[PDB]
Amino acid sequence: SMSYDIQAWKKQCEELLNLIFQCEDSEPFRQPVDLLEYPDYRDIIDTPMDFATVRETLEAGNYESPMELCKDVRLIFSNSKAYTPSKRSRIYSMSLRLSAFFEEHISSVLSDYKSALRFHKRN
Ligand SMILES: CC(C)Cc1nc(C#N)c(N)o1
Repeated sequence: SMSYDIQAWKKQCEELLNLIFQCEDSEPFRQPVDLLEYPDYRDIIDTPMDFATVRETLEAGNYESPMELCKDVRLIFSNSKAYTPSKRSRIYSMSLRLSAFFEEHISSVLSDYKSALRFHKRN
């Protein structure tokens, strides 16, 4: 049961998203971009993504693994680099800080999940 629990990642990701929502650096990324108030957003960005959407996808049970959740979170940050590419921008700096924060904390979630998969496959 608890060692190598292949479902433990879900609550760990719920907790990491709570930390992200607390971060002042997440303010621009908490909700979808208003496509009326930024009419050129979709001219640039193919697939919008934001932390409320990630949080709801997880709650609905629509991620099969923490790697699928990580892919959507990384899309938030690649979308930000595409839409706000200037390294002079304070929004660029916020995006980089929050991405480093997410990458640090998701690392062990992924590592542990993959170790658990390997153990159950072996046995
Ligand atoms: C976060 C975007 C949806 C909109 C947006 N406002 C700014 C500013 N200021 C920027 N770099 O990008």
